Amino acid sequence: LRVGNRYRLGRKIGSGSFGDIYLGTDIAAGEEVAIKLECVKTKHPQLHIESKIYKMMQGGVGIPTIRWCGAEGDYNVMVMELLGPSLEDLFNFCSRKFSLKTVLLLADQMISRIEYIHSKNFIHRDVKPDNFLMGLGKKGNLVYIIDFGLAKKYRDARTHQHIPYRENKNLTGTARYASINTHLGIEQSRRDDLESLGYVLMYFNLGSLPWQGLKAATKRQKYERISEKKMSTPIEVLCKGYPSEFATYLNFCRSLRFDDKPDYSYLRQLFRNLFHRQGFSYDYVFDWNM
Ligand SMILES: Nc1ncnc2c1ncn2[C@@H]1O[C@H](COP(=O)(O)OP(=O)(O)O)[C@@H](O)[C@H]1O
Repeated sequence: LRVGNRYRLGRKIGSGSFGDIYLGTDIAAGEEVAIKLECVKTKHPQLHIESKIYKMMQGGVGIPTIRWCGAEGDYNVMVMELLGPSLEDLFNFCSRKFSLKTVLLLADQMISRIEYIHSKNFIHRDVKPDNFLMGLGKKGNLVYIIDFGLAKKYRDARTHQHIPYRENKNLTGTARYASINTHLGIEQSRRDDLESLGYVLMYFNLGSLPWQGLKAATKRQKYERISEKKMSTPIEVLCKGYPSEFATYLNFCRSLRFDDKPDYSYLRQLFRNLFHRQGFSYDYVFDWNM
């Protein structure tokens, strides 16, 4: 089962919004890798675009290394540093219950990953548990961020001139975690990644969100029902029963102006001071490590 003379494939290990991911062997390097394949018959080619964004992100903490991109047989190919399980996988393994300590350990790192992407001029646009993966081996305690398939530039690399406040008619990424600005058809900016992470954190605390599992016939009526339930659930109701920092977080992100540089440090501190007041330490002992 070959991809040229370069890689052998072992098995399929995931399928994201486009293409498929295989665990494979990098023959030259003698190491396992994650190989993403997009069929060259695609009339909506995305992999090359995603590969360039991953190239631009290289070097950051918790960004997987891109090994090789090209075309082999019937596929466009992107080969990446192989990572461990996703937070969605780990959360389901933990029966959808994380300890406050694990939620805060994860928050600290997730905020930094998002910050890093923003430092490189992009909005992620698909912040969700499936898009954060733990490292392998000695890097088992480091949270990585993946899926740059929806990532879009928000400022000029030279000047830092922010994109104009403008409409965006698509609900692009996952509706469960989308920002209210996004539901209102406004272009996503740095605030919106952070608000989405707020919903991810509350999802980790609750096991599910109140707008999750609403049935509808059209895919646009499902989005409309999520949008309504999200807009009708105040942050204070959503976060009832958990430390106030979760609400403060969400309120801070909803209060950001479109072009505001978020105070990521403040947001990490909110959760860090909570974490220390609870008597935890940043030892990277997660719930799945016990
Ligand atoms: N580098 C990787 N190592 C291990 N698993 C991965 C890796 N990249 C993706 N996966 C798995 O495949 C799923 C889909 O990946 P995808 O959304 O297409 O990621 P990307 O676009 O970054 O390749 C992910 O949720 C994850 O479980």
